[PDB]
Amino acid sequence: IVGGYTCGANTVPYQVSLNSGYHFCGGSLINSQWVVSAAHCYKSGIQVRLGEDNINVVEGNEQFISASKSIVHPSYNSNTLNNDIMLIKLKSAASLVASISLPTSCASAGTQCLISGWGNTKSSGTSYPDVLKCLKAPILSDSSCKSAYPGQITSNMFCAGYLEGGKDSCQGDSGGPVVCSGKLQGIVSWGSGCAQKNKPGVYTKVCNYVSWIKQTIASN
Amino acid sequence: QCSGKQEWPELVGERGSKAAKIIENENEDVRAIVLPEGSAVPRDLRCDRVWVFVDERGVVVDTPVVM
Ligand SMILES: [Ca+2]
Repeated sequence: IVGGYTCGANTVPYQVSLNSGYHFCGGSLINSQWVVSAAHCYKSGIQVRLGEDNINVVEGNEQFISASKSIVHPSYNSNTLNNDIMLIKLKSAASLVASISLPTSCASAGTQCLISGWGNTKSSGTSYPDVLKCLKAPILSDSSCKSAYPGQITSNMFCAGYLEGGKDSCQGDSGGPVVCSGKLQGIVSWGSGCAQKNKPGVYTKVCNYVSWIKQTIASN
Repeated sequence: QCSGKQEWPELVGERGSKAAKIIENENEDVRAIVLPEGSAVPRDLRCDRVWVFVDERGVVVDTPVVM
């Protein structure tokens, strides 16, 4: 997260860290046994870390649980990142750290949201934080979004952030939450650089997938 | 903390395809991915990936790093 602020411990209880030896992506806990992340975060042998604040210091709220399976969306396109959504089942249920509710309707442009993660904090150069970082940012008009990334935005994506640059998600934030008024509306997905002018963040549109999520959980 | 060589300042100004080979030789745990400068990219964090951004002449435009 660049241009953000220190969330503070347990202020984002649904935030998850995906760890394969190192933190590589984020995720959102949607119930005691299931995490929502990005399809491009898929790998085998994911360990899910809940209740994290400082990912480099055990502080007391951590629950590290193996992923028993990771279901990538059937129509995920690894090249264009369309349908960039993945479900991870925990090997054992987490102790409820709390889940975030799914959306019942899509949010509109201009809506203020909370984006968070342990991603790089620099637009230029590199700095990876120990503690969880947060950013408040508005959803942008589908018009702005498409103009920023011509030929690349699908109906399953939205832009959020600041066209003037300086505040954005970044490498290490993928899979993580975009929450707007208590609902998970987005998944950190892609962008050109981080916090560059006219290059806002692009996010998976979670409201398009509520049905797939339910059905997938029920059959797995 | 990733493993092996992490950054290639010497490769700025070099041909992309040539830099990619050098990178992969000097750190056997990464794959080099040549992309046009300004290409959008996923926002995951990896210890096995090195983007190599090139201008329209295929010249390395910034320091490749593991990320
Ligand atoms: Ca910790």
